[PDB]
Amino acid sequence: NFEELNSMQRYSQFAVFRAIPGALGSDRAEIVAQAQSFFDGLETAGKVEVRGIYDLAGCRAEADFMIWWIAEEFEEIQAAFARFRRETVLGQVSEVAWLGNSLHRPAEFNRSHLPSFIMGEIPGDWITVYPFVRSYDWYIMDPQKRRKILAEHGQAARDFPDVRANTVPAFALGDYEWMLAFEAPRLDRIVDLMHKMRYTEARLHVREETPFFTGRRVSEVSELVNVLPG
Amino acid sequence: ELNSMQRYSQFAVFRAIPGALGSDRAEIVAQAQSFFDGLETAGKVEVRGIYDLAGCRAEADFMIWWIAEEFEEIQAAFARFRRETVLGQVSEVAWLGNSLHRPAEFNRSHLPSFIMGEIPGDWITVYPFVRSYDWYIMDPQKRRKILAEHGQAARDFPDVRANTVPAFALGDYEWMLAFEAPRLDRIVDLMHKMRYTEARLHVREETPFFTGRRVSEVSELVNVLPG
Amino acid sequence: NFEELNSMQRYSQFAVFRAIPGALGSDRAEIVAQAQSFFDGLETAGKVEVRGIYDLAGCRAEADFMIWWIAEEFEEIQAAFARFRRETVLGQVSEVAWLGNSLHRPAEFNRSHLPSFIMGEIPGDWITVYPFVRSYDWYIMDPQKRRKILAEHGQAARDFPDVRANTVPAFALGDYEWMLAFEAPRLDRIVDLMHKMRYTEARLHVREETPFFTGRRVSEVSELVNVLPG
Amino acid sequence: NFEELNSMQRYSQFAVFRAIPGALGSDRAEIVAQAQSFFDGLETAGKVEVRGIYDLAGCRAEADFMIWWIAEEFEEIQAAFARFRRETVLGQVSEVAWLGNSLHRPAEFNRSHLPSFIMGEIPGDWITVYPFVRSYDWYIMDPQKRRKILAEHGQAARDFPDVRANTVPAFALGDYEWMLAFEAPRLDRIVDLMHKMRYTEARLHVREETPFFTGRRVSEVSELVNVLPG
Amino acid sequence: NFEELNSMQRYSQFAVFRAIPGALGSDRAEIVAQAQSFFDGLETAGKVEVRGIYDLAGCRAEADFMIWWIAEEFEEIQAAFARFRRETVLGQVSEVAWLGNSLHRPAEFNRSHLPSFIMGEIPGDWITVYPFVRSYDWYIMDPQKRRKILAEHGQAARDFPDVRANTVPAFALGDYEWMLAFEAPRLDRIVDLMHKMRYTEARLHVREETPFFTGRRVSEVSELVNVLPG
Ligand code: FEC
Ligand code: FEC
Ligand code: FEC
Ligand code: FEC
Ligand code: FEC
Repeated sequence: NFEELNSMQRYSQFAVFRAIPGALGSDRAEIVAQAQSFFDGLETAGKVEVRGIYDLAGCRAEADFMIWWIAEEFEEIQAAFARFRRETVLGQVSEVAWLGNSLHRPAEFNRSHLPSFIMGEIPGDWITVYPFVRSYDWYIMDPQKRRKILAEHGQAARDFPDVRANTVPAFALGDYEWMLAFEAPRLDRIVDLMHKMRYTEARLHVREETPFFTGRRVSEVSELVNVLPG
Repeated sequence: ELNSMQRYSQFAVFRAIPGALGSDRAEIVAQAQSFFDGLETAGKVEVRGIYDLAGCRAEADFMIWWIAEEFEEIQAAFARFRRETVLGQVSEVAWLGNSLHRPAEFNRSHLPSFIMGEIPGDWITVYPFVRSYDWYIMDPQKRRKILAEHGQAARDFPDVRANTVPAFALGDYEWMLAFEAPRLDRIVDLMHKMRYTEARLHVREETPFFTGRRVSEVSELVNVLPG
Repeated sequence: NFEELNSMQRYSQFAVFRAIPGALGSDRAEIVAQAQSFFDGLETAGKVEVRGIYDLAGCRAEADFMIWWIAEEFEEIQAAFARFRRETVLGQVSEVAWLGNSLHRPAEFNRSHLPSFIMGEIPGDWITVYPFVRSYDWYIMDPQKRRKILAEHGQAARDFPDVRANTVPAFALGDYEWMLAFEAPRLDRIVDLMHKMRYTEARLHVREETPFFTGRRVSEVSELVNVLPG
Repeated sequence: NFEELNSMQRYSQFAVFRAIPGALGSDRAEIVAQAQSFFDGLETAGKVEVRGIYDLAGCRAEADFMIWWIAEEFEEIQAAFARFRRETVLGQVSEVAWLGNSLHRPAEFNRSHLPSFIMGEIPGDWITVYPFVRSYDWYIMDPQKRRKILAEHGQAARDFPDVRANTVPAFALGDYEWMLAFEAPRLDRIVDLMHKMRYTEARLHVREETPFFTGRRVSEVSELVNVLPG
Repeated sequence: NFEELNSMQRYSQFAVFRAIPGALGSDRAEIVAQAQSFFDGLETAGKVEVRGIYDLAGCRAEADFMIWWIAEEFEEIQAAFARFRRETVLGQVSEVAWLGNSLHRPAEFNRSHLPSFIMGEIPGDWITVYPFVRSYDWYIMDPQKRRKILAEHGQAARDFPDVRANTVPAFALGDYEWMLAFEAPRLDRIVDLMHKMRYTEARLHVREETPFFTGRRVSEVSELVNVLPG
């Protein structure tokens, strides 16, 4: 129920990796098998929830893929992250490019606004993830003005019920105030959402929102491993 | 009327690794041409040009502009270029400029030169764009008037073809721009003249720029490189 | 005791390191032995006090661990820092990511505001460290007004007495004005403090506050070295 | 009026290079000879004119030397630049640090303002080169107001007839709007000119003007190559 | 007023280097003797005056030591800087991190304000060096208002006569407008001067003032060399 989801403690991490040319090679059948064994086991221990593994090929220089994983305790993401890097070839041959950490919290004025992953909704086939930093004046602004700006913001999104939002505090978990993730069945709906949301007063209260990471949720880690540069 | 076309457009900018190509490039070239010839036959990814960027900027050397109906088709081609060709193996990705063609806000005959199927220019400049935060909540007929005046400022440059394409959430930018022309100086002069527009008061970012010359085949580009 | 505490000379440095991929390897026993013998040697010399060694796993690309050490004279930190880099393999196989240097001073208006490390408090199990730079107008502002803004800033932290603050001048010891460290028993307390502190007039007088370094205090250097990426 | 000189087509490129420590060694006589041959070859083909080679030792980190060369067609500079890198050991043992490209055009108002290199003046013994970006409002501003401002700007340079300006459009040849190069017999004259030009209304209409490259024109390649780190 | 010291021509460079890990090793006595011979050779040549060599250990990532040297002609510094890098093993195993160049000039209003090094003062045991860039409106402000702001700025330092100032033009000698160095018997007085100088109206007319380089003047090259990482 809706207090329970608001009260829930869940850290969420987007871990973006870059491939190291030369490191992976071209014989990957066992690398694939080992990495799926690693995640299947994660799934079985029941502490870290891998919401998706995303192929970011062609999104940006210096990034190749992303793991989205979630846990009640940050220490459990730290452990999974450390093990991935140490106990799988995939993690050994990849560089950490960027880490987006966040912690679920009740929204300020609308307690029915909850991240897709907290709602337990099926993850979308396509995602864009990016951090966010608000104006300096945003939180100390008169609350009723912020409230109406956020209301208008939400109404501007109503044309996109198929795009699921995740707006999550990120204070002191890195350099940002929020971790944003939008999930959708087609990437053009994510592009068009971002374009439409420019038409809102809330854009007057924005300081940072890059880097973006956009890509395709793989059905299984084979699809990712097999595309990476060797 | 309504040109249907959904198209994604990517500018993939690569940096040559000094000392990686060396002097025996003929197998590298032949392998690279076979990759590109193979893309043409599959018929999903159209390569509008390969560009020599030599001398434009440090840390960039060449650029691939290819276009497809689904972004996953460009991901596969881009991944395949880097994975299965030595040319892709001995280069570094410097920058990726991604976009998705959409209709213009006000004037529905404003269409990118590649969507129109027009001949690619001998010379190209490519760069990203981010408007000021106040731009899209501006009164709509004001923004319409500004964009129309901005368009008029280019009438002396019919030989420069424009490509202004949404890039929201495909990277760090809002628009992907490419101007194609038969001579580089027409591009320099167009950008200079377009500064004399009210639209310039509503800009936040427009770098990095990539400017260079369209080559006829891979051989022409690869023989230029420092390797 | 507040006058002696306010008049004391103490430099504080946060030395943030990253591990060089491929440098540590599997045989790490001499490295740990040599490492703790370095830190034991520091404690017996009695000059440089290690408040904590912290594992920053999961926090950000390009940083893996942090040392927090304190000394009456900066040249003693210089000597300890250089010795770590020069005479330990752990320091030899690590890259310096960032240094946050500071010198304790009395606060401007409230002289009972003192860093936890100066108060001799037990360090917290979790930490976040970040530099701070005020707006150009902050110091030349009317003192009554800056004083009232700072008192409201302090009151906004009223529900986080378990989060211990260290706000320490950093002028001319790097690119910053202040070095901040917040110490707590659980990470979520740190995140929520930062979130609530956004609702303050002080936020209209801020220029820079990144990068952030967040992680967990380890009980000894053994626990750190065996967690690091290989 | 200067109608022919205003109408000529000339691209101008500043190619800045960084020496790779350890790459040259100390047996440089043949590296020099090969480099001299390459510049000999460019004179002979008559398409690319080298106005100067500059020793930038001590100006800034990560640059060591610069070539200023000029051609009617950009592709002639492209070919010669690429050939320097690909077909001489000096270019092979150097990294490109930064490129500043430009294309001469008539001035907006004072058509007697023409680059030193376009006028055919002897190149100065000392040079400073930097790119330039005007404020967003500069070109859409009322022409009468921009004309007044540029008139005051030219007048502020009245005491420096010995410092020769090259103010050359750079739109779409890079990240900048103008390429600036100031040539003089003495470096102090350039420092003093730059200082004096801060006293102009035009400074209220500036957005970017770094990096700077300042250095000493050499007589021949041997003078530069013998300076470089081995 | 101080006409001859105000009239004289001196270029001043701060040359900051970072050690290259792995390069120096543990065999250093002959590296030191050679470097001392190179510095002896400079003093006997009588053109380049080394005011100090500074241990920067622990100040910031990617910097380790600094040379401060001074000469009537900038090509003399260029030659010494290049000879250091090319012909001493210490120069060869070091990377240039940052260069801060400047040219002495008379102050705008107070001709009794002169750099410590121009006045022939013994160098301080501790230094902080940093570049500076004023606001775009600073130089075109009414001169009587800028004069008053600078006089109040000077008065704010009245309590720190022990911290000696060098405020030197840097236009066209890099990316900045001024090169600042503050030298003192004690580091803590430098920190406190910087803090106190925030309480000035001049602070409303600042654009840039980083990177900072802070450290201790060594008596002998051996003192520096023996602390660097191997
Ligand atoms: C996209 C996008 C961005 C980033 C780009 C931009 O700046 O526009 C974006 C930015 C943010 C940011 C920060 C916050 C954090 C709160 C703050 O104080 O900023 C943030 C927070 C909220 N958003 Fe937001 N958003 N957002 C959607 C998409 C985007 N949103 C869609 C879609 C919906 C609608 C679907 C849903 O509610 O789940 C939606 C609604 C809300 C609500 C609920 C509003 C209401 O009361 O109606 C809250 C709270
Ligand atoms: C160059 C250049 C830039 C970037 C530099 C600058 O800011 O000046 C530049 C920037 C943009 C940007 C963003 C947009 C996207 C819409 C927005 O809301 O920004 C953007 C959009 C439009 N542009 Fe634009 N431009 N632009 C041309 C060149 C440049 N344009 C030339 C040439 C023509 C002439 C027509 C053609 O040949 O296609 C032209 C016309 C249009 C029209 C059609 C307007 C009309 O006539 O009603 C639309 C829509
Ligand atoms: C968190 C955080 C930041 C950075 C983020 C932000 O800007 O909100 C933050 C920023 C700063 C900065 C700079 C300064 C330095 C003085 C200045 O002129 O900025 C700075 C200085 C002070 N803080 Fe501060 N803080 N701060 C706390 C947490 C944060 N603080 C908590 C908790 C408490 C309460 C507990 C305690 O005093 O120990 C607290 C109180 C004070 C007091 C005492 C106030 C009083 O008289 O009531 C002074 C002085
Ligand atoms: C130095 C310096 C800078 C960069 C730093 C700053 O912004 O102060 C500097 C910046 C620029 C820039 C961009 C432009 C390009 C036009 C624009 O629209 O900005 C630019 C353009 C002009 N400048 Fe300029 N300058 N500048 C000189 C030095 C500097 N100038 C000296 C010397 C002379 C005088 C000698 C000569 O005519 O050749 C001089 C004169 C002119 C004239 C002719 C004006 C006149 O005399 O009526 C034009 C046009
Ligand atoms: C520290 C510090 C900074 C940088 C931080 C800040 O912005 O406060 C700092 C910044 C600058 C900068 C640029 C300039 C260059 C001129 C300009 O137009 O900015 C610059 C120039 C001057 N400073 Fe300055 N300073 N400064 C001192 C310390 C600092 N100063 C101390 C100490 C004294 C006093 C001792 C002395 O005269 O040498 C002192 C005084 C002067 C005078 C003499 C003023 C007078 O009484 O008429 C001039 C001229």
